[PDB]
Amino acid sequence: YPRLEGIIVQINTGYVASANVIRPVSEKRYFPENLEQNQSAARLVSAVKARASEADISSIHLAIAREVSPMFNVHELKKIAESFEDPSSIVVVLEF
Amino acid sequence: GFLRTDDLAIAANFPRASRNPQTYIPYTNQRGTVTNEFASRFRTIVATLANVVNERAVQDDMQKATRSCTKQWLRHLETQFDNIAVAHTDHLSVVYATMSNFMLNFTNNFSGNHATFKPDQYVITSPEGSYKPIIERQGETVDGLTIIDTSIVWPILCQCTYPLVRQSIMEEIVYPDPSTTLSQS
Amino acid sequence: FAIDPLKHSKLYEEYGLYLRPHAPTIRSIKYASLIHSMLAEHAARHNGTLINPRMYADMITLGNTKVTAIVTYKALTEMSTLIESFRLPSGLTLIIFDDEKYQSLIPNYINQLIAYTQPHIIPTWQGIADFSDTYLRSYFKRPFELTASNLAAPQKHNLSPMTRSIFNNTGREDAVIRKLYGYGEYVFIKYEGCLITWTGIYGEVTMMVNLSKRDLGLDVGDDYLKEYKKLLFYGVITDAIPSGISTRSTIMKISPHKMMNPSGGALAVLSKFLEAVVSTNVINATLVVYAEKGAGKTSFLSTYAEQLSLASGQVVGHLSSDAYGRWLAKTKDIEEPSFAYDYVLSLDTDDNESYYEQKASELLMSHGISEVAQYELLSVRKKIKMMDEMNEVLIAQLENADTHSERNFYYMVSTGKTTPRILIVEGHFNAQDATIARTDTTVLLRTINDTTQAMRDRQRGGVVQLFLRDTYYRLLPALHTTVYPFEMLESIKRWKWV
Amino acid sequence: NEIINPKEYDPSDYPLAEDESFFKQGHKYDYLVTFRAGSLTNTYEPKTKMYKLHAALDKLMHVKQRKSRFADLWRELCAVIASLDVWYQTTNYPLRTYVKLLFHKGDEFPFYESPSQDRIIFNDKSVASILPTFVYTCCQVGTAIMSGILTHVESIVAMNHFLHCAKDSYIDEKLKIKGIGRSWYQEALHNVCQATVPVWSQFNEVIGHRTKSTSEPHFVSSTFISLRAKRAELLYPEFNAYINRAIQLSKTQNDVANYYAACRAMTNDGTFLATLTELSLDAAVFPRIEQHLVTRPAVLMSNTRHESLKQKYTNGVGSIAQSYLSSFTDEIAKRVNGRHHDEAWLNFLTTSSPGRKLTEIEKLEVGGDVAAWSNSRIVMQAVFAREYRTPERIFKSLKAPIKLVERQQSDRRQRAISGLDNDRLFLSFMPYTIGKQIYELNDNAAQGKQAGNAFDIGEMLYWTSQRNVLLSSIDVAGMDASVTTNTKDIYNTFVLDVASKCTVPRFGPYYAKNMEVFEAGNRQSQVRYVNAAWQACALEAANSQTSTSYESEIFGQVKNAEGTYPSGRADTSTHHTVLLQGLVRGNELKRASDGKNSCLATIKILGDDIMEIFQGSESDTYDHAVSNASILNESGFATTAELSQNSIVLLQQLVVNGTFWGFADRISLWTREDTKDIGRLNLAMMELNALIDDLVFRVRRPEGLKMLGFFCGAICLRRFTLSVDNKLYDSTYNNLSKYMTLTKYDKNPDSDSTLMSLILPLAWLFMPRGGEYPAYPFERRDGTFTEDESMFTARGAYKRRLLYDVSNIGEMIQQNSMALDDDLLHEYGFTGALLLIDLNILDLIDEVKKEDISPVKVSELATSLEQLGKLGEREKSRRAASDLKIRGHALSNDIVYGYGLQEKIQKSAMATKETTVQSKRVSSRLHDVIVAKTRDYKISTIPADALHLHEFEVEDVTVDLLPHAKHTSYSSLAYNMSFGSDGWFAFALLGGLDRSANLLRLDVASIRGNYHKFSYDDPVFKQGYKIYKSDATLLNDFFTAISAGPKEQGILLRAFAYYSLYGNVEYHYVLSPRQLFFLSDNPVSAERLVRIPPKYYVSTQCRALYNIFSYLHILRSIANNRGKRLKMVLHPGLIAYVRG
RNA sequence: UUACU
Ligand SMILES: [C]O[C]1[C]([O])[C]([C]OP([O])(=O)[O-]P(=O)([O-])OP(=O)([O-])O[C][C]2O[C](N3[C]=[N+]([C])C4=C3N=C([N])[N]C4=O)[C]([O])[C]2[O])O[C]1N1[C]=NC2=C1N=[C]N=C2[N]
Ligand SMILES: O=c1ccn([C@@H]2O[C@H](COP(=O)(O)OP(=O)(O)OP(=O)(O)O)[C@@H](O)[C@H]2O)c(=O)[nH]1
Ligand SMILES: [Mg+2]
Ligand SMILES: [Mg+2]
Repeated sequence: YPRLEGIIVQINTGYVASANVIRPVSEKRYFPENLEQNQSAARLVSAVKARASEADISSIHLAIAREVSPMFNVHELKKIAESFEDPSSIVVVLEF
Repeated sequence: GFLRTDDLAIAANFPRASRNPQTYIPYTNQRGTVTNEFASRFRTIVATLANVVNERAVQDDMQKATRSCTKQWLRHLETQFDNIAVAHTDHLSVVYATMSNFMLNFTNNFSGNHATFKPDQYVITSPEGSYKPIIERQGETVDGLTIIDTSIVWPILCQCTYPLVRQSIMEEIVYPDPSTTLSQS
Repeated sequence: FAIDPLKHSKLYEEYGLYLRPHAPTIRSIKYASLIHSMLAEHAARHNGTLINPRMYADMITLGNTKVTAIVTYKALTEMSTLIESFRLPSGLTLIIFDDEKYQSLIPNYINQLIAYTQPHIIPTWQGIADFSDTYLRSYFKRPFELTASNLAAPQKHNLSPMTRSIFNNTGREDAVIRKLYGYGEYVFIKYEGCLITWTGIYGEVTMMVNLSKRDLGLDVGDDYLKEYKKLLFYGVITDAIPSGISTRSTIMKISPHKMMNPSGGALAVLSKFLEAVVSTNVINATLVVYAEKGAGKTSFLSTYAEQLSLASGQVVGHLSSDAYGRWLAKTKDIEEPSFAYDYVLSLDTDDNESYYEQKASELLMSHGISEVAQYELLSVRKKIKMMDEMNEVLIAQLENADTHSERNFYYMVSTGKTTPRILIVEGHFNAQDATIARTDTTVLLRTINDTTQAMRDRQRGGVVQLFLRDTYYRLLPALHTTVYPFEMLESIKRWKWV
Repeated sequence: NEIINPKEYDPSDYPLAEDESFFKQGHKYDYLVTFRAGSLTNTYEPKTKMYKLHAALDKLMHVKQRKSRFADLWRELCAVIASLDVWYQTTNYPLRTYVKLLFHKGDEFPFYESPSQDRIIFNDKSVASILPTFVYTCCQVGTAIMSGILTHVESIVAMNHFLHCAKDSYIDEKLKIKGIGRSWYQEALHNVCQATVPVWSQFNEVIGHRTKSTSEPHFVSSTFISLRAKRAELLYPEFNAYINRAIQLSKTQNDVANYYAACRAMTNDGTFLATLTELSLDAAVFPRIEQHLVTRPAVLMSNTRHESLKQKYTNGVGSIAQSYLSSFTDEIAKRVNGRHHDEAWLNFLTTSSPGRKLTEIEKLEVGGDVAAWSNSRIVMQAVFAREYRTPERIFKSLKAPIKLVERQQSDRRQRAISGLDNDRLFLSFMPYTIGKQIYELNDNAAQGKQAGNAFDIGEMLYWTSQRNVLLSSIDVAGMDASVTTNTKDIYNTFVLDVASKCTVPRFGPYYAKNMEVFEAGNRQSQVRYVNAAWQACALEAANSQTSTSYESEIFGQVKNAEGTYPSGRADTSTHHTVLLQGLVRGNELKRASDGKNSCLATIKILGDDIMEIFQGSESDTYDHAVSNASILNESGFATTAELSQNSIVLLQQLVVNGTFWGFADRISLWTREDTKDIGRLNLAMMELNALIDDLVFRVRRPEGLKMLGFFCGAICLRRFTLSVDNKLYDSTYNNLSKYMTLTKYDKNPDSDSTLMSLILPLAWLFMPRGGEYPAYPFERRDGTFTEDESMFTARGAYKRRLLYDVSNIGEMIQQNSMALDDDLLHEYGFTGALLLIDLNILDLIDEVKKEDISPVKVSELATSLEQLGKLGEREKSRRAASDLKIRGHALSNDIVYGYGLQEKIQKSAMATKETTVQSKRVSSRLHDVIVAKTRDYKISTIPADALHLHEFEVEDVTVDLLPHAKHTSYSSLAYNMSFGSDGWFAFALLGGLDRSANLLRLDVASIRGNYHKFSYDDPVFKQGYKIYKSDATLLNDFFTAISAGPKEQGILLRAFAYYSLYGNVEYHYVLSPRQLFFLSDNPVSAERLVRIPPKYYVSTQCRALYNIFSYLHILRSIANNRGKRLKMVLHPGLIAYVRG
């Protein structure tokens, strides 16, 4: 029964969400004060906002629980299609 | 991080798949310190990454302002990392310790070094048939389980509030009951 | 819990779940019901919705957010002296357990906490609510089955009246088992339906009816045609279709089961027709019932006309679902046909052949076939091309409004004054919706019948019946409300008549 | 003779069935047959169904015939016929003969309308029943005579065709002619054949002209033989003989454009086609099954009830569609994942409308104030705010029947659409949010109409300019009907298959839980983990009730036979976009799957309007063009049929040969039928100015259309009726009669208000705040006249310059004075109009409605609304709006968020009425405003204007003419842009359209509700720039007053930084992109045309301010532009004012 | 008396 990882993650997911350890808020501070609007950083603010994604409460609790879960199905990465063309593309390396 | 032995599971005689049950807690408990020794590791990474993006900007002769507004962003991740590492290394790390002692979390996951680790592949062999492996890439998704999203570290670093970053409101840190994750296990 | 079990104890008594007599969990179930008297008041104060449910849900569920200008944060301040009053080391927790009777009876102020809680969900097997889980097992009365093997003493199996209740599974009388076997002071759960485990062509099939073991016969190991009429009126075959029960199938075992509850999403769609039949405003309301060809509904909705007309005091009449096909074969040729209501009903069931069963019959020949076992030898895409060929004789009667078309027939039968006020048409295939006229109430009937088993049954079935069930299933998806034939018999009763 | 003495009633014209359940099916003459007024009468008694029939057919003849936009019916017909006197200077034009012969009875008009008793009441009972439509047809043809589309002798051929349609049924005959009478240009373009056209570039500037020979190919020449037989018999033979001359006589591509717009206005009168909707229920929203049935999916998963949960297609028409669409389910599940839906619920449950309900008995048990609020979507959610998390909320609204809203268009037949209540709106919302994110992914899921100007057509202008292309533009016919439930399922798989990979917790009254799921090819239930999106979508997909139920005054409650598409749900624009995108793109996967090429270029689908573009040989493209038809033919759709070489349509905008043809008749000036937001106000003139600007590039003579909009502005929109009270009626008369005449009205028993109406003099038709309409040349003192204001004149603070233009601006600079002539403004009456401006009647009527409603009852209701949503910290937006204002300066109301929670409630108090007790304290406050401002008046001049008083002096040396003007010299790049006209020369001299501006504006409105003209006012964008340019360090703070996300913040900032080249906040002007389609946005293009001697550059913004001076006076005075280059002189106070 | 993009 290779669906058994789906139970043991779900037990570990229900522990993290019951501990009240990370609560997502609706305020975004990806950039310091008045660099957002500053013309030279227009190439940089597009790379950060494309990668960063809204903080769904369901998957932050999943990523914590996957760390001590047993891995039965071999995990694989979301296909990140980036270029590493401009020097604003360090956002993907800081992501890693 | 460090490598904690599962002293609470073996004394409770839980099933483990190893000889020494050792899970890898991602970062140390850091009480009583002024400078956080997990946050200062990220200082030396950005200070290394500032010189990498410095060479790439000046080799390809871009603006003075585009190089400055890059490095002003690299130390805005410095400020936001200092504010939340007080809550990772005090309240996340005690959860990864107590999730490691659960009943069904029986395999080892990591052993310190990226250069040498592979998970111990047990199979169910048979003299009169094929062997069925335990860990096996078969693509059997559990509706989002095998695909791993690396864009999850941007909501963790920026747009989440923690029960210790908020200190200044009264919180009363939640210690959950043992009986729910015990009875499911 | 979502609904407290001391002020509202009879609902848990309906599930087989009796409240343990009056300690760290006996004290905690009184603590949780004290919150519901506080919570309910708060969502009076401002109708209905208690205000800031996030700081509410981070108090009951989590031992969290002690709070002390104000009137905004008044109900929070009154509550932080109430939950820090009783000393708990963690939260209280929720307990919806996944039941359309139980989920409908959750009050408004509990449901607003469900978004911000991560509640604990207890999965119902078929109903009963099945008794694990330190919540459900330390709060009240883990029960004891009392089948034909564990007889006959409470001292024998080491039971106690304060911990275990008893589930009658003897087949004996209820009153004697707590008379001579010593089960006095042992309270007994009450179930008023039953569950049947039939034999099948494919395997063990578990269906349930909401009749008690006395109300119908069939025990144990009687066939499927004995009291078939009561099973169709009240049964659900809880199995993925094809379930595969047949007229030669028998019973394996019988246990009393909870009376299942009808479908709040599918009660109200059928309740539109049971309002439009009543009001003198709506001229000629119409109920449209889709099913497969072998659902056995012409024997079913012939008596639902008999249950509605006796309750409404009106005259209803069902059009018997094939009355296009029987009628068009009779007068393909006739320039002015008689659209009268009395001519249609004195024509069908059964001796007049259907028009599509002429067309299907001719077609099966062309890809030459006459045996049902020969139809299994054919396979899917080679079959499906036959279904596509079968369609083009469908659309010739659906497209335009000619004088022999389907659109003209269901119009002039429905209008012309000889007809009854509220006819029930039944359709086989979906996208007959542009033809039946005119309604706001189309349901979808799923009976206790593996319909393709009934077409190898039919007993002058042949391939013509079985090709068209297969053709119509290709045209009938479940894009309407499934209606489950006991629920139409349930909704007549609920409705309040004059 | 069917008009001069019509027949009797003939009660077999509107028959019934054998019962009185519905009208006879397949009945013809479904609209209002011309039968001569007298004959309808009731005979028998107030019951017995047929009485309610003759009573409601009386509502068809007496009520549903008038729809006058501004004035009453007779004032509007006089507005053409007076303007048509003034322009052509005589009265020998033959439209007035149709005014005389169709109706004249020698004492009084044949019919008038009541307004107070709401019906058209007749004065001759022997006159035709259909005649109140023929006012509007004589209105529209005279609009077309004035526009220059039709000449006088052509309007004879027009009017005879309309009266020939009126012999038996004036609209039923028109709807059959509507298809034939405009399909004929593809023959005339074929016959013309070789025709010299402009071409366009990728980035829509004109780069070349080539002569490309239009001969449409061999397989559409076979469609000419079939169509010309239907042209011969379905048409009136003089209307037919006008067409057959336009095939034979036409010599250029410009020449077919002359006849086509002129033959189009012969088939339309702009009258919105209104009958009682029981007649059109059979025609409009009855579901048709065109030929094929659509088969079902293999259901893979089902929950405890046997219903569709996960499903996949098997070799059908849908399997072609999911070959394209199922690839997107892995990406959209991260965009439909990352919205938090409860937030997006309250922002989509804006636009206050109806719920179905009349609340009920519980309207008493919520309050008598919120009784009257109970129409809006945002209020009916607030009353039932407690029920939003219970799953029985949606179950109790399957019981509620869907009510048929009707709305009608210009040329389509009377159409119905379904007004869903808040819970049936809820189930359709998750399929709306899933199908929304395919728009950003795929270009070809395409254009929303935020451009208004050339960028809505800048796709179609390019591909027609190219070689070896055939263009097809497909309408399916009726696309509400056709969507049976089975065809609807192809969108349902795409909405399911996204929701499984996604992770949405709770969504609403759900939660991610542990369901019993049947897994097909398993025996036995195995419990998957489903999220709320999954559950919601499955329930909605399963449960779907489609019927619309209209309560009738004739019948009991007629209910549409379901199986249509109930087009109001939430996804009524995505369900027909995502579907047809899957079928046509999925075709070129299936054609590539079996060895055929694709040969299809970009395709633009706004559902239902399909428009694809092909390339190759004339044989290869046609092998693909059949299969795009044949798969839509086997999807159960009736594609009508359209294709051609060099012809393409989309969103009712024809593009051909690289030129833009207009469709002028669709903007009917004088029919509204809205019964919502009626103005007889300042706002009634804004409804003229917006529709006059719709027709500026659909006209062959925009100067004549300015003549028409003036007199209808003058004659019709002249009188504002106000109910004072008696004591104040005396002095309201005396004060306002000092300046402009006010009509007085005959006194009242026993209502205690006399009516009285003011007369709003002709200067108020030219004011900056009143009627913003462009003027004619006035007289100065000596008098050498002003410049004639053309159609490109911009509005707002520029019409205040026209006041200074009369005072001789050149003279003023001579004497060095900001002084003003009170003589010349009082003589025309400019002084009597700015008083009416300063009285400020409109917000005063809004102030008394704002005065009456208790804000305490609003606040308890609106605190309960923010309980459903965010949850917390919508408070931080109210805090950000208030922190910004007290520290700085006012950021106003509609824009910032939680005020625009409060403002969305407010509109039902705005709706639910003026009535009389509130109207008596209108007059008490206004009379206090009157006696203060009448006590003396002089023209109030502001320190904030120096800032006109600049005048251009013509010189003796010419401009260059921008080499794309040689390319658009021929042939007729728009209608008014014919060679040597005002709009062509403005496109030559002013020149160009940049891509750089209105891409960012096309990027701005993707935030904020795009589907139409979106003219530049945009109260986010102007208010944010006034903080950005002068002021911004605060600009962090009001972005969270928008609650603009980080992506949404990035859009606006790039538009602010580009809007810092041009222009000034300090000098306001407004034009619309509908007003100037191909003309440039930028005042940068006009600085090439005016030298400024550089001692005038005297402030930091002052280069960017002088451009607008050069920008407008070219567009204002374009009818007096020889092609000289003008030069700017300034008043030294204007030099002195900008220094600061 | 009145829908969504
Ligand atoms: C308070 O007050 C008010 C107002 O004012 C009104 C209005 O009136 P109007 O509309 O203005 O009228 P007009 O339109 O203007 O007129 P003309 O068009 O001009 O001419 C006339 C005519 O008309 C008539 N008349 C008719 N009718 C029917 C009527 C008349 N008059 C009167 N007065 N009345 C009537 O009915 C003739 O014949 C001629 O011809 O109104 C008012 N409103 C009203 N009502 C109401 C109101 N509001 C509110 N509510 C109410 N209920
Ligand atoms: O108010 C409106 C107007 C139009 N629509 C739009 O109408 C579309 C369905 O209407 P159709 O566009 O399919 O009508 P039809 O062309 O087949 O009718 P004919 O010209 O042949 O006479 C829908 O797909 C939708 O998007 C609305 O939803 N609402
Ligand atoms: Mg269409
Ligand atoms: Mg359309």
